[PDB]
Amino acid sequence: PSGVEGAAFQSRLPHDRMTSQEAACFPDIISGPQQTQKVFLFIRNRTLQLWLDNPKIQLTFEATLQQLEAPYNSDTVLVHRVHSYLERHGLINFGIYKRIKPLPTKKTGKVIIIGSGVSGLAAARQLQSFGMDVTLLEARDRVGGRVATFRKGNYVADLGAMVVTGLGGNPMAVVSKQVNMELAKIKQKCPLYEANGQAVPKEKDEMVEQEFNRLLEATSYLSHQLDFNVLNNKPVSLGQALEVVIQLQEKHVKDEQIEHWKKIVKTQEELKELLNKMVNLKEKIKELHQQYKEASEVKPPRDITAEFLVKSKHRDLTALCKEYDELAETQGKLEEKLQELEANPPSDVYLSSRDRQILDWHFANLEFANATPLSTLSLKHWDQDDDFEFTGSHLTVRNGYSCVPVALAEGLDIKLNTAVRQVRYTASGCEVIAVNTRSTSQTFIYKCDAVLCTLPLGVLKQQPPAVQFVPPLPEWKTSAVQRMGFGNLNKVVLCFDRVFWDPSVNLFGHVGSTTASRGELFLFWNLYKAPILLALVAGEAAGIMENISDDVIVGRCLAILKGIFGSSAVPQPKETVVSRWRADPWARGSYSYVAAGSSGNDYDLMAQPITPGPSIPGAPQPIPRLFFAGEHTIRNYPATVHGALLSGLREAGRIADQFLGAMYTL
Amino acid sequence: RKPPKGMFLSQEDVEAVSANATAATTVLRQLDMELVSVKRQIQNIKQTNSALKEKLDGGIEPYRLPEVIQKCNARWTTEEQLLAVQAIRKYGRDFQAISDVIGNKSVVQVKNFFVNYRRRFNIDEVLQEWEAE
Ligand SMILES: Cc1cc2c(cc1C)N([C@@](N)(CCc1ccccc1)c1ccccc1)[C@@H]1C(=O)NC(=O)N=C1N2C[C@H](O)[C@H](O)[C@H](O)COP(=O)(O)OP(=O)(O)OC[C@H]1O[C@@H](n2cnc3c(N)ncnc32)[C@H](O)[C@@H]1O
Repeated sequence: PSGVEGAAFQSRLPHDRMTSQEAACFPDIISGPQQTQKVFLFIRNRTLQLWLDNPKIQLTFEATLQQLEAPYNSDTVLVHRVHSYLERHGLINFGIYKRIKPLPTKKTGKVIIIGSGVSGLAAARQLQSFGMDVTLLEARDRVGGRVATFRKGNYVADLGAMVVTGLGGNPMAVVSKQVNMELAKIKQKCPLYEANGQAVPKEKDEMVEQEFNRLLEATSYLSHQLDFNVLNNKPVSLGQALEVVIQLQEKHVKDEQIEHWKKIVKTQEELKELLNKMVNLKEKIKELHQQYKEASEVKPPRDITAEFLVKSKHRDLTALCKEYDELAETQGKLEEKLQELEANPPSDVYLSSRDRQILDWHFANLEFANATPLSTLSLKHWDQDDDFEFTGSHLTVRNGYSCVPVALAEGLDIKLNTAVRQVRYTASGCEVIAVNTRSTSQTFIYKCDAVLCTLPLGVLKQQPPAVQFVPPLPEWKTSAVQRMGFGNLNKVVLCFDRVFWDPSVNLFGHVGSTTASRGELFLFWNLYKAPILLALVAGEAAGIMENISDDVIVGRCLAILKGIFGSSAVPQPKETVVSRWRADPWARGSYSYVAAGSSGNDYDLMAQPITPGPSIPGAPQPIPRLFFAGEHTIRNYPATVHGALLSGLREAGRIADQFLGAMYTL
Repeated sequence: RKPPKGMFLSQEDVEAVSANATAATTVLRQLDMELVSVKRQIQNIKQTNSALKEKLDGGIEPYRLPEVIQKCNARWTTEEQLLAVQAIRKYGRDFQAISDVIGNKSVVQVKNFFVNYRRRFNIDEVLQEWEAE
């Protein structure tokens, strides 16, 4: 899309309809007349367009009304209500822009932000943007969180996030304009290479893949159409479902064979009955001929009864010869009908061991995409966020994704090496107790009106907890923490002195020997100008490989590469790195996934803020004090940088509304 | 609406391969045996039919009687009449067989004969004795 409506799309908003959040902030307009609604919509879309067209400088209310036309620029309170709403909820003036009018002289309200991952940083920028007192508390010695970038010499490789998953309505599209970001496309062509180290014929490569996609669709049918979602009280996983489908496919192959040989026996046993009839005829035909022969020997002149005998037996014989000829006719038909069926059998097997191994690579790839064993993913919900996928090519940040959090971090109160240990929140405010990660006994206390928690799910998951909530988190929130899945997937960074691979190919796969080992070093990325190859450990393998030394891992890595490119084409890597996300204290995993028994709804539960009980009993209902942003809070973009980013923007908005009030609903 | 093509799943089948832990490999074994059970029995009857085919070796060529193309005639010779009466006693109403026996009488001439000499050759009695067999 393009024009005014393009901007709406680029902002993940229906161009021709008011959103639920708009209905909230403009209850008058939406309940109003269709004409009004359309005026509003244009204003919104237009303002968005403007910001988008040039997202490196702040867009003010004046600068906006400047560009509006009649009849639209008549009502300037509507234009104000709009430009404000949009600014509040980070749809415009978010990220790294140049401020026209420098910040408000004095700050209002104080907010402590836990963690300086993207969600953190994004939210911070916005809050400070709205003139609040903001300090972020980071346990790590760097920003980014799960946006880690390895840098040594000229080698640069992301151990964390590395792909921009399409610019089509991606908030990161905006960000990437604001920051010097070299974005390169990814050629999704991926050649496979079996355990032996040789390519998989374009023949099979496709026959397997297509079968894969089919199997998936099948699970989806199985789920929605057959309602196969609860088995033995436990929620059905994608794994179980995929197994059931495969078994049922193997069953069909046998059902086919059975009833085809069953076809043969019926014909073979028909042929039998006919031969039996034919033998018992050639039997009488033999004897009957003898009798006619004997009757012919009676030399004439013969009386009539003896003449009749000859004539009789003659008739009778040709009659029985008539039959046998016709039965020999039938024989020939049934005899070829048997070569018919033995010419084209149904398929021998559903999948060979060579097939089933390549299918496993596809399964591993899907396990890579969800950072989890397919046996954990919810059958019904695992893909619920499918529809919100961006349009366009997937891209790589060529100069390391870290450049983004770093760019966001500029001009923010960030306490690195500070591990939040306890969050206390009460009707009157919150105090946060953190320690110094280096000398752990050195204790910090932070007082604030509001705490925004961007703690990774895996962290909120820890038992015993790495962070205490005082008072405890309400059971509805803790259940949502238990229910939701938090997966794992690790990278091996291999830095060589020369490109020994196919430079025209971005990614190539390796096919493991087992189901059990399918994700072990199953995929390789060549992305950078530099001679760097990146190898992925996914699925069940990911968690296991963390208990294996780097050398052993880089070993298995060089092994596979030699096996594919030549035992002497593959040098020793000058530098190597191996991620261990599940091991990492400030992650306890990679990103979230919809576990079986969870839903998209849990993600909403994650975002819902916490309101403390009252201090003095019978005092008014307190304000909400504790707030949650982060990749695990955004139902529609889980497990992504933009998803985080957006959640941050979201919370900032909500907090600002909470503590700076609504100036824009009058 | 319907499962993908080259993909087979019915409600009934799903419940069958899930009923317990190994219902999967149970059902896939019953078919594995059931296939061999039939596959063996194919060869068994292939053996039977092979042997029966060798009995029928030589066809029926030592038993084939040459062609007797003789022109259908109008006249009823005393001889032909006698052949007829006897054929009736042996064939009853099969006018085709009776016609074949005499050799030069049309299937209808036979039926005519049946009515012509009906009383003179007591074809009544002659036919009811054929029925007595
Ligand atoms: C891990 C991992 C993740 C991502 C990728 C790879 C890996 C390895 N890849 C990919 N997965 C995408 C996978 C994929 C690609 C293509 C098709 C399908 C799927 C990837 C993997 C391999 C190859 C390429 C890409 C991506 C990518 O390419 N693109 C993307 O957009 N996101 C990708 N993701 C997910 C995103 O990276 C994540 O959603 C996003 O970065 C999360 O931002 P947060 O919500 O702000 O959480 P935080 O933890 O960053 O910050 C919280 C802070 O809190 C601190 N803190 C903690 N405790 C304490 C304490 N007590 N006291 C005080 N502080 C404490 C912590 O130390 C920390 O600083």
